[PDB]
Parts: sequence; structure tokens; C-alpha cells
Amino acid sequence: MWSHPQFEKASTGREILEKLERREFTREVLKEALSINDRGFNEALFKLADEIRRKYVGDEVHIRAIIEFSNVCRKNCLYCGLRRDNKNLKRYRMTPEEIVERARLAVQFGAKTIVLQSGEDPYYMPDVISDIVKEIKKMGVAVTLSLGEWPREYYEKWKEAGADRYLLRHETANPVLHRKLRPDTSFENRLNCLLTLKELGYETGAGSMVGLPGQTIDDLVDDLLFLKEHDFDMVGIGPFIPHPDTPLANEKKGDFTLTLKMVALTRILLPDSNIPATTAMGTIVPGGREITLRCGANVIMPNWTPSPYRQLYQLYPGKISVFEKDTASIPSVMKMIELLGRKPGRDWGGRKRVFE
Ligand SMILES: C[S@@+](CC[C@H](N)C(=O)[O-])C[C@H]1O[C@@H](n2cnc3c(N)ncnc32)[C@H](O)[C@@H]1O
Ligand code: SF4
Ligand SMILES: [C-]#N
Ligand SMILES: [Cl-]
Repeated sequence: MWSHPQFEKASTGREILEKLERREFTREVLKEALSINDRGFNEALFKLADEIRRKYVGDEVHIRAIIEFSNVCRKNCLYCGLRRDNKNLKRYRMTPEEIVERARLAVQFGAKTIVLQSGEDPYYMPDVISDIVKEIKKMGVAVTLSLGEWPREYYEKWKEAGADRYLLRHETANPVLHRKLRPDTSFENRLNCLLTLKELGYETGAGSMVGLPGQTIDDLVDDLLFLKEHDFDMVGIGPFIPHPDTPLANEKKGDFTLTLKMVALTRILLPDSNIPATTAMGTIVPGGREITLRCGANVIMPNWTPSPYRQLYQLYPGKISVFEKDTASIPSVMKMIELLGRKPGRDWGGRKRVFE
């Protein structure tokens, strides 16, 4: 028997970068990319993702204004502050008039997509959502829905009402972990919803949280390969941020650098996808969304939920700032985009197929 020494770190890093540039996306390559802890490797990975972003989605940063119109949820996800078992949260619902008029104001401030997000609140489903969608589509913008898991019939009604896109983050592709953290449902249900949304012609968004309890690097590789397999139009990635009024209050927070590497690898794997710099990335690090837009992201989603509701959509601590008026976020992100040397989107920023 003979010895078994390891290879030098920088050359292994350079070899991983060459494999990524050559698009040899094996599980071992992705695992090693996520596992290397070297600032110089990471910076090269971010620059590769940024280069691919520049070439295949260009310099426009698309603004999607989010209205979080109800924090009522019938589910009990262990990570989420809106879970039904959290009795320490005041619940709200916006009326259709409030939602439509608030969307009109975002359109006037220049948002070209309105995102309607909520807890899984049966009050609205399906007909109130359809009415709201029809009204917002008259404003000349794209509509994205992010309402959770519903019957095919509801997704079909909302497509006929004019919805363009649907964001349903897959959360974790590990089906054992998925059921432990989302005890009302399953990864199989979540995937069935995603496949139904794609079949109905929505631009379909998935994406995962990084740093969930029980999740390993191998699980993150499985997330990347799941996203690649389905060629999603949008991918939303952010760190897990523990919420004090949930069972996961004392678990580790997700790591910002690892999450950034997930964004970068997602851009490399899916060069023409729409990838936001998520709210959670700006919560965990000051300037986190700006950094993420330099590592492969090309979308930003300013929070347009009005007072007095915005502070109650408490998915995780730190999500909401109340230091400025509730109309500040769209001008703020426009200023951010300008300071980055980028441009706001000129059209609706729908996903295109330009990578072959
Ligand atoms: C709150 S839900 C609302 C829409 C719909 N109920 C759903 O679950 O798809 C939107 C996203 O918030 C994110 N989220 C929830 N709790 C979080 C936490 N503690 N840390 C980071 N993200 C969280 C999840 O990824 C979830 O997909
Ligand atoms: S993640 Fe979505 S479905 Fe789960 S508790 Fe939170 S709002 Fe409800
Ligand atoms: C979400 N941004
Ligand atoms: Cl969108």
C-alpha cells in the first residue's frame, strides 16, 4: 500500500474553473466549487457568472414591484414567520381596491412587472385573484403571482385572467428534508405544481433557500441539478434566516458567501434565466443585493407593500425597514441600478432564449 496525498488547492480551483468554463457540470465539479473556501477562487467564480450574465441577459436590471397583500397562511412551514402556528403576529388582508390602486402607483413609478405574493390565504382563491389580475393587466405591465400550491384549475383560471409568470420556489430538492420542514405537503406536490405551471405556459420560477437545518453541500448540488434539469425561467435563491417565533429560531443562519456561490453557479448553469438579488440577500449583508447583482443576478424586487401592512409580512427578522416612507423602494432601486452602472429594464424583461 502507498500514500494518497491531496492536490494543491489553487490548481484544483483553476481546474474547477476550467471545467465550469467548458460547461462540464458533473456533480463532483459542482460539489468542489461549493466546497472550496478560497477568496480568490470565489472571486473568479463570481467574475465568470458576471461575464455570462453580461453576455446572455445584458445590462438591464428588471424591477419587479412586490405587493405582499395578505399574510394569512393555511400552511405551517417550520422556517416561515407566517406559519399558521405563529400566534405572535398580527394578520392582515388587503382589499382588491387597495391592491389594484397600490399596483397602479407602482406602475406610475415605473415598475414594469407587479408581483402579487401572499400566504396561502383561501379567502382570495381563485376568483378574487382573477379579478385583481385582470385589472392590473389593463395597466400595460407583466403580472407575476406567488401564491403557493393550488389546484390546476386555479392556475388555469389565473393564466386565462392574464397572469404572465408564477414564482414557486422549490425550497429544497431533498424530499426527506422538504417534508420535515413543510409538514403540510411534499416535494412531489411542489414539483407537480411547477410542472403544471410550465405546461400552462407561465414563465415559471423555482429556487431554494441556502443553509436550512439539515441541508448539506450535497443537497445544494442537488438543487443546482434540479434547476438545470427543468430550465426554469426564473430562479430565486436566498439564505435561510431563522425567525424567533418558529421551531427553527435557534438554528444557524444561512451563509452569505455560499448563497452568492449558488447564485453564481445558477447563472453559469442557466445563462439566460432571470435571477433576482433577493430581499434576504439584502437583509443578511448591507449592500447584499448590490453584491449579488455583480455575481450573476439581473432582477431586483423592491417591496411595495404599503403601511401599515408592510411590517407584518414578517417572513424572517430584518426583512422590512420602516425608516422610510412606503413609496421609497422603487426610486431607491433605480438609484442603486444607476450607481452600479446598469440600466433599468426597457420592456417587461421576460425570459428569452438566446443561449444555445
Ligand atoms: C413566504 S412565501 C409566500 C408565497 C407562497 N406562500 C410560497 O410559500 O410559495 C415566499 C418565500 O419566502 C421564503 N422564506 C420563508 N421563510 C424564510 C426564512 N425564514 N428565511 C428566508 N426565506 C424565507 C421562502 O423561500 C418562500 O418561498
Ligand atoms: S413559506 Fe409560504 S406556504 Fe409556508 S408558511 Fe410561509 S407563507 Fe405559508
Ligand atoms: C425576492 N426578491
Ligand atoms: Cl417576475
